[PDB]
Amino acid sequence: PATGGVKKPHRY
Amino acid sequence: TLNPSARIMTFYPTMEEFRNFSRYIAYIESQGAHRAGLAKVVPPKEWKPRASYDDIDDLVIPAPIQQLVTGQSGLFTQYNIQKKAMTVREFRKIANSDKYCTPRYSEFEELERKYWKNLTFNPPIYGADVNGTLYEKHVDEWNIGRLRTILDLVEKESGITIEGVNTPYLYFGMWKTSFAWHTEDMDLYSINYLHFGEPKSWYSVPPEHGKRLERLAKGFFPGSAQSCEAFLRHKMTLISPLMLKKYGIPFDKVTQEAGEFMITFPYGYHAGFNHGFNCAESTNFATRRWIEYGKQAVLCSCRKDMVKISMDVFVRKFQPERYKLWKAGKDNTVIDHTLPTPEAAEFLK
Ligand SMILES: O=C(O)CC[C@@H](O)C(=O)O
Ligand code: NI
Ligand SMILES: [Zn+2]
Repeated sequence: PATGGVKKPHRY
Repeated sequence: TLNPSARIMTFYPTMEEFRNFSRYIAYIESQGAHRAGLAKVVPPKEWKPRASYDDIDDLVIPAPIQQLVTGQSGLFTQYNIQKKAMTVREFRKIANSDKYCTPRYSEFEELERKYWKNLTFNPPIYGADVNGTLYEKHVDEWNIGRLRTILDLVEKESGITIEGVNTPYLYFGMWKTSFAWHTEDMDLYSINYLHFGEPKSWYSVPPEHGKRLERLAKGFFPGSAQSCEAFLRHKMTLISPLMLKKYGIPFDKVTQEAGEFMITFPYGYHAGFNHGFNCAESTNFATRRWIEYGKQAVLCSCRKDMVKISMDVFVRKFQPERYKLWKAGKDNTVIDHTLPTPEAAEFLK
């Protein structure tokens, strides 16, 4: 989709 | 002429000026605050977002991260390892424990020296990016959960929620926990309030010199740049001020104390570290000036879940005369980082 996601960065 | 030194400015609004958020942001920009890419705002002494922070020990930190850092000569890469969930009281016990507590020091410069000297040792735990707010629902001024800026158009028109961006995030830090160099997602503004605890120090590069930092970073991490042009958005890159100075990258530093707000501006690069146990609340926001930045933001597409915001709704509504050209991919506007946002015209006459 055009707008979405999350601020939190991918963790390990 | 408005802060040609591009240094970080601090503002002290009266309760009357403090009431209208977007209006005050427009004001500080009319004073040249955006040039440094970072500005501090001390709220009027009467204002308080919450009566007491003694009732949150049972608050859970779902995904604490241990910050492993590898590097040398002022250049580092940070690997955030997810650890088991824990409550604030548990985090506090570890934060204040003899193993992770703030080392003794005299002046800030000394603590800063200790940070850059020991950042790769004894990896700390950061209770970062936690969904939630500590504001009391009746606080209408500078309420991070409801700032009322045009960024609200995203949720209002597409009903899309981007956690941390159009919703608040809490950050429980301890000594030596860090945030890598980056600009906000979609190069938006950000608001950061330190609820309580020890200080949080910041480094900032003027937006008008942002490219120089990207250029420098690309040179230091060629492989990372090869895999992704916007690799800095991965938030894993740490660069010491000594390296910035050595390569001629302009920057400034400031320490945020409990009860103070920090505002980051579009395309303003920043990084920092926490002095000890503390808690901060943050989220993103926008103004009319941001629109052009959003349209030109360099994005990361080498990863899933990265924040992406369609600029169509903003161009259509605020730049209807440029909309057709933009959709055709012919909008060639050039951003002038020194110019204040339109809403500031009011304070410039
Ligand atoms: O507290 C932090 O981890 C950094 C927050 C800072 O990047 C912001 O823009 O709010
Ligand atoms: Ni930030
Ligand atoms: Zn990427």
